[PDB]
Amino acid sequence: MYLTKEEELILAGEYGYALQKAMEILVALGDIYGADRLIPIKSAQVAGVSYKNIGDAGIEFLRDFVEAGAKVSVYTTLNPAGIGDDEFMEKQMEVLELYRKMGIEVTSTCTPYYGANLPKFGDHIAWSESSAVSFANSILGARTNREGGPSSLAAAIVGKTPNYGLHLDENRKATVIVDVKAKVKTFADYSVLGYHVGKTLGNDVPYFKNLKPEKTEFLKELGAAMGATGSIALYHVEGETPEYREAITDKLETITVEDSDLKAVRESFQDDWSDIDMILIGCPHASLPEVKEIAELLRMRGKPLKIPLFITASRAVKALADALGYTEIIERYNGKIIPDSCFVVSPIKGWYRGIATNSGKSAFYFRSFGFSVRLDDVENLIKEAP
Amino acid sequence: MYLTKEEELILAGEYGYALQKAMEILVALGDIYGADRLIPIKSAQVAGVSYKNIGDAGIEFLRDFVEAGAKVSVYTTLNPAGIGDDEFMEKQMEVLELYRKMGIEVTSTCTPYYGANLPKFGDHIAWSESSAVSFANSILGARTNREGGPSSLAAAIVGKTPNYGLHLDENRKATVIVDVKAKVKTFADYSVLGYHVGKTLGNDVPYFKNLKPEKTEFLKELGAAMGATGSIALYHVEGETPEYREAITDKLETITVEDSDLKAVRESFQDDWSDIDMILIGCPHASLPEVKEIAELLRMRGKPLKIPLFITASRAVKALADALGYTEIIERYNGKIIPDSCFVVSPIKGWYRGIATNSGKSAFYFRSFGFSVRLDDVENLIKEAP
Amino acid sequence: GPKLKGRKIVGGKAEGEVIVSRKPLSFLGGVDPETGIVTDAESDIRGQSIAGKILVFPRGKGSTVGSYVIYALKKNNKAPKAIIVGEAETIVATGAIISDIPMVDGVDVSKLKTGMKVRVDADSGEVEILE
Amino acid sequence: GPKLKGRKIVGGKAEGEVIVSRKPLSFLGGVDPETGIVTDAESDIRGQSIAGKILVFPRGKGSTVGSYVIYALKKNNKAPKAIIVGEAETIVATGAIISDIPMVDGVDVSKLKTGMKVRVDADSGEVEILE
Ligand SMILES: C[C@@](O)(CCOP(=O)(O)O)CC(=O)O
Ligand SMILES: C[C@@](O)(CCOP(=O)(O)O)CC(=O)O
Ligand code: F3S
Ligand code: F3S
Repeated sequence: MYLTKEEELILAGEYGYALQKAMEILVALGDIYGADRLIPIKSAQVAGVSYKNIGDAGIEFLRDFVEAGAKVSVYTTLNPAGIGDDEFMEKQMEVLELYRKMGIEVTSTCTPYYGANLPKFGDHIAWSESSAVSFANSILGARTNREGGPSSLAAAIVGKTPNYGLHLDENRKATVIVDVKAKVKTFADYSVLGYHVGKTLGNDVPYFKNLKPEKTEFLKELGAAMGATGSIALYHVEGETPEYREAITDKLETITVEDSDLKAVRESFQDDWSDIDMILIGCPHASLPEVKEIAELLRMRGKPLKIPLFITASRAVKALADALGYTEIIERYNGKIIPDSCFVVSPIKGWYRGIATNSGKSAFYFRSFGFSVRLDDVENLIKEAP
Repeated sequence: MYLTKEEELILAGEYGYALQKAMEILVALGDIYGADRLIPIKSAQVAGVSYKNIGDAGIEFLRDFVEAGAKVSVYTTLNPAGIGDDEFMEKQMEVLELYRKMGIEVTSTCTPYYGANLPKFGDHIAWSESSAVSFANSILGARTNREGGPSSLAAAIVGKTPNYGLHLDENRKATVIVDVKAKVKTFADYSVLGYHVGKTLGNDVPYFKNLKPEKTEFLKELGAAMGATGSIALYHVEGETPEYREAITDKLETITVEDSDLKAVRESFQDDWSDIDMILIGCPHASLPEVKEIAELLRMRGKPLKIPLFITASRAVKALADALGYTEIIERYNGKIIPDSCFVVSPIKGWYRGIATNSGKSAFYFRSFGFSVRLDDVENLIKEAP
Repeated sequence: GPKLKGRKIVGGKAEGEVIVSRKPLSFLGGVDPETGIVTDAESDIRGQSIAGKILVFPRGKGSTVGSYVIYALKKNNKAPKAIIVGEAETIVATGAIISDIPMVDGVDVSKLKTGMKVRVDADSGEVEILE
Repeated sequence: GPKLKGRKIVGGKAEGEVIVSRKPLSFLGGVDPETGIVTDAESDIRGQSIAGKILVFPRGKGSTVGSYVIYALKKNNKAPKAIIVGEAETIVATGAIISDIPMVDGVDVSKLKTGMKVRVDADSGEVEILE
């Protein structure tokens, strides 16, 4: 990878240890993957925030930067924190303060594009959080690799990322066609479609046919699920995503998704209500329409839930929910909007044994952690819950 | 225009006066413009909110709907309110309550796409507010006509809009090429570029060449200015907007914008500081990066302004500014973030004589209202102000 | 006299004196709804009243709230008797529709000049100059 | 023995016993950073330790925070001596880089089986099976 004279000086340490540590990560990556140069990025999104995920070793890694006075040189937003007991939260506050000290916007949400950091079509950025990578590449047509937490941080500090991978036109072409014969209409339908496709494909850029989502949040969930059971960073949907019309430049194979594929996932996430002690909506963090939907479903139920419902969402969405009166409605029925946080990355083993959700990403992770899981559309969960 | 049996019954009054009144507006429009049918819309954005703009006649028009129990049948957001004395605000609250009663999200912002209502590429919607029309068509590649306030409301109630105009592939093609030879780099550069182009073109879909904006907010302002001095609802920018690669399907003329064109606009908005008694940023409503920029400029100035600075912004952005600490910083230096409101649509004649701003849309309207106007980038305004 | 054939926007029939502008017009900012007086500081007919006249202009510009200004003009009985434009966009059409102001577009407005007497057959989109 | 030639991800040299999985792996969720024991309930090597071994798997999946799990494994001295993958994406590469764990990709991993002794010449991207 070519470096400018200024970048060579940064690598050499002429501008201090913090920039040099970040540059060393970016140079290693660009050299591995054959990047011609570093390109500037318009923003970063940094994952690796919950103390459960990064531990004391993660705190040490960040303190190494912070003690050298590290500061991000581009606009940078931040993924959500975990929730836990007093000892956990003390550690969790330590992490957030380390990120704050580097000049990052402590937004604590996996949906920064809801008011904090919205990439434009064609923008080169360096984002981790796999569902936000998928959203930015696929739904908005921005350009980012599936960054590791630390490589997004390194890019934020240098203000540049290596020019390889999804930054290049040729790596944004479809590699396979997915013909969705299955009936896919609801949020939870898209959850299990993404669950299936992520683990069926490899490192692919799928082109979806016969898929007409009513709501953007359906594609948000599709990308989130495929980035959990698989490694999908970019996909195309015919008529629905901005890069679809030049996505196919080769003769490609077609896989088809049938009802039987989706039934299999649904039937494996159907633990009994007697094993569920919370409902979780908002993985990735809920949009304001998602919050509105739940307020309406709770008022139609007309009696409070006897297990708690939690809606994880961005600060922006939480504030809109407060201002428009949805928060008060939802709390009337034993629901709560939890800003800034994520339950999947929280050590809640001893607090909850079973989670009902409409999110395929949450269902996948909670199952792999040993929880009971019921996956269903939120209207069914709210109607049937105790 | 073809109507389904259900739509014919609505037109006939079978489902009540509110739906029939809305349908009559949509049928008249579709018949004028040769629409084949009504198509469903995924959302609406409704302008005509400030009491200064709509008056008692506007209140009567809305009450006609509300007294018949009108309710929007799709997700609908709302443009900003005005600010004024006690009598004005009583009337202003009346308007907002009328919209609230129709089930509209009273978001009171011209930038609903910052967390409240983000259209997806290809989505058919019915939006008024000319800068948001421009944003949704041009930057996101959604599809909406330049709706009048009342036609967006009618569409929100029926949940459909007539299929003509910018909903059709053929009307999204470029009609003219704009070669920007002028140096255009800053926010205020884009303000005057849009001011010039809007009044130079007619009903056009311009394709911009040699224009590489560093920030999305630069294009937000470009579309806002062209929708003020002109009628531009959709434009393309080579490499930067999602529909650019198939925008040119004919041989088109090219106009060029030179430095002399932009100097002329700049030089006409340079009233003396002694005539200015407020600074206004956030037309259209400020993004969180815009708020961050101002906090940084005020801390570098290091002393308070002696005239007030106002930042109009969405509730979402205001809440992020509160949560991230920018509101406190800005208030230290005689700045304020004003949510839910717009100064251009406020009766502030007797409160302020002159407005300094970086917005070409604000500069145009305040000039036409008789105010003194200084147009400049916000870094220069903050450095030079008393 | 000579007939100019265009497109019906809002039906009705009217006859009166023409007032012509050659610049695009935004009713929000360009016309005072209380008086019917043009208030655009750069209009070629600034200061003149449109109330009760036949208003000619090439096309709209500016605010999507222009439809509400047209409606307020009509409710204050200060609106033109009819409107003739070169091209009528959704905002202007919507104002005429909710205000029941006869309106046509697609007319070669360069052939109309201030002070002419005209019949507008808005139902058929036709303008007739009266000699 | 036979040599498999691939691509350097992180340099270094190592020799040890191979533990092979044929399923994509997410370190966040798939490996306990405290122990080095695979915790994926659907891994074909669930319950086995990767610490001090030569880990073979086809490609990563899942969390972008996997890089931090790899780093925590290394700091707990429970990380493999080296890692061989079919294709190494940014997340996995980044974990190896900050952890200084020798790593290669582009290897035909179907030719590796559990219990083999191997030399990994990560500087040159080469894996040698020891007979
Ligand atoms: C699994 C994942 O959602 C974990 C996020 O953890 P954190 O909030 O960034 O600490 C990250 C991803 O999917 O890339
Ligand atoms: C001029 C304009 O910004 C006025 C908006 O007024 P209101 O807040 O929707 O009442 C509307 C537009 O530009 O379309
Ligand atoms: S970070 Fe967000 S995408 Fe899901 S696993 Fe947590 S709510
Ligand atoms: S509505 Fe918004 S676009 Fe400007 S004129 Fe008012 S701040």
